[PDB]
Amino acid sequence: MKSSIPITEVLPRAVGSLTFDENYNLLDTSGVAKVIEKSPIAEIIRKSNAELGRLGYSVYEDAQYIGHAFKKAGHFIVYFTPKNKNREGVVPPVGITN
Repeated sequence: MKSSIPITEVLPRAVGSLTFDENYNLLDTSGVAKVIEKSPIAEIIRKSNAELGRLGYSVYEDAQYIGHAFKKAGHFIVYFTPKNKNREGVVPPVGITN
């Protein structure tokens, strides 16, 4: 029901974005991600690193916003969406894992 949603959708739908390093160190904080806490996100980023590839796995679900981790160019970025539940007529493929 959550689904790992592609960045092409999550990027524009996001209202906050956290740029982390591969050492799980916070580099940049933008958008609502500034008022959102970073406490448990690093641990979920690594977990999601194994889980996802180019899709956004929800790492931080709050009553206000929901953050999704993405594998970026040599870095990890978490895009926070305002519980975006509108216009979900797009399905993300489970992956070509064969």
